[PDB]
Amino acid sequence: TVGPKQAITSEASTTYIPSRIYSESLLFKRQEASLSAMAFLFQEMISQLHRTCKTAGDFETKLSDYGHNIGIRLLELLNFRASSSNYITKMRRRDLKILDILQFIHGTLWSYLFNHVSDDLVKSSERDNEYMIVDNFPTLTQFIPGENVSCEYFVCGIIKGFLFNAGFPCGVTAHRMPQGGHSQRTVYLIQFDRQVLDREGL
Amino acid sequence: PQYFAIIGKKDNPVYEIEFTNAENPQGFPQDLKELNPFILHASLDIVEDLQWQINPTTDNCYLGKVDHFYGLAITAYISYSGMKFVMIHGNSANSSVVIDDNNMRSFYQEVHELYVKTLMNPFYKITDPIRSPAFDSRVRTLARKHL
Amino acid sequence: NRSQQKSLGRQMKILGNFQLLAGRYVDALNSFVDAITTLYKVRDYLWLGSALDGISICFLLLSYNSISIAAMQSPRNSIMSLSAPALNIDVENINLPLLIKCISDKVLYYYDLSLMHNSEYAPQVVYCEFLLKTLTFMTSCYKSSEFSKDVLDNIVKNQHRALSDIPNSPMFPRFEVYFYSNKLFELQLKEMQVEAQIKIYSTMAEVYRLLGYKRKQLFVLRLLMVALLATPNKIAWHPDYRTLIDTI
Repeated sequence: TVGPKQAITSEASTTYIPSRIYSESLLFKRQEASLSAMAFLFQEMISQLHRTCKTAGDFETKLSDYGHNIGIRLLELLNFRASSSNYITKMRRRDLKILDILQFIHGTLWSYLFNHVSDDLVKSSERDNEYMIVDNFPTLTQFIPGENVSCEYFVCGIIKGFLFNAGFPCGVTAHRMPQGGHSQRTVYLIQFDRQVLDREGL
Repeated sequence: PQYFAIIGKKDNPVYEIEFTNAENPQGFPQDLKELNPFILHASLDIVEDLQWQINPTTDNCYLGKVDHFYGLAITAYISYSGMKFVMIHGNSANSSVVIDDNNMRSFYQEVHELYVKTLMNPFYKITDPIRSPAFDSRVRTLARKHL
Repeated sequence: NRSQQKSLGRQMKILGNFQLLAGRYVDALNSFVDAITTLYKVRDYLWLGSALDGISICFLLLSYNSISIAAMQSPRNSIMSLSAPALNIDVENINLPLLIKCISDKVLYYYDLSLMHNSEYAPQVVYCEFLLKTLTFMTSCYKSSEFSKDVLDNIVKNQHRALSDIPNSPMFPRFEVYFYSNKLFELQLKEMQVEAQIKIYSTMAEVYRLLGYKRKQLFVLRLLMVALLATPNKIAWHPDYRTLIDTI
């Protein structure tokens, strides 16, 4: 009963100091876990989404929604704790060019979820509006056997909801290019839409 | 009087407040009913126009007095997801946000910390208002102590 | 006095040039009258009107507020209308600011950026003329204010100003500057005749639409709605209101 959408509550300033009900904290406090306890919950994502899905494509694009609802949380956290609350800072750049947020995702999102920075970030040289991001080892899909890459898409929805809430409407698609002795190399191609494309030209 | 609002992605509001001095207790006399949301929704657009400008009309988070209309200035803050913290200031004479410009930058950062703290609840979707009794005390103690 | 004869010439000159400025119609094509203040020139009605307005504005700037600002606006309108005809009045029209740059300050030679500077100085001269009695004529001696006739100058200033912004990637005038230079009139707007107040909000909606500001449009149509509701007289149905309610 604070913001109803029926009205704007009109309340006078400089009232009393009220009681304190719930107080949280926001710094990182780098607390670890075991990769088995992650991979068990990832296979319990997939062991229900195999059950309540009829074809492949809607399984793809509702495994992606779980990653969407981690990406739109994580975008507001990572810049805000990288620019550093009551230890008052000077805030971050709020990046607004497509190869200034790709450097941020490439060097900080993958260094946040995973221990290492992702290795390469490859422009599609022979055309425009495709932007590859690769690694050498997807450490969440690494217990899936076979070759079909539907089980990839929980990480790629983390990418897509990172950009869709950043003002950059895109669409990701993952593929597998087994280059060299890295048999699981697993490119994602970020593929921005047409209606964004004029705006960074002007 | 002061009007403060958090405007969402589709321009749908998620927090909506006014707070004002006790000299004029019924604040914003015949503007709060009929101009005060219109000037907010009308002057979202220059804040939206300023989100893709590198230099204004090397921080790009705080924005100054972006509009001045009948002697009411508004101030803005474009967060990382794009929720914009626009706030209308009203007075008797020509109000100055320049006396609080060093101050209330740490009012926008200290409400953006509260928005990040209420984003992390996984039950909280986007495009629904903040029905939080904790949020009101957490914003009005900040409004009382730091104006 | 010398100021009395200068006031007589200041009353004479601008009106003596204004009807010859108003003696142009479809660039004066085959209208040979009795040749008493109707020359019917081929392509020099703008040139003769510009020479008349140049002499009149020179005499009024030598007699230097309200009629001075109207004289400077008349010289600006004569230069703009002479440039609007594709003619040879370019160097003569640019050098025709001999008293306009003495009382005003044009100091340019571009496509109406000189007229932008002259229009800003004309609004500054009308703002200096606001520091006077509210109405200086005979029938305008107990009128509203100078606030009902400054507004007709700056709304046609905006109407002439925003057309320089054609949408493309060259912008002749940055997009924010006429958005700034239309918000200067927060005059009270409380009382005047209503059919000025429909027209100012309608063209302020149209300048916001051509700039591409799709919520300031909703603001000025809401002001149009509030001004239409509270009028004390009675109005009738017209199909303009149909499409007005449809676009809002």
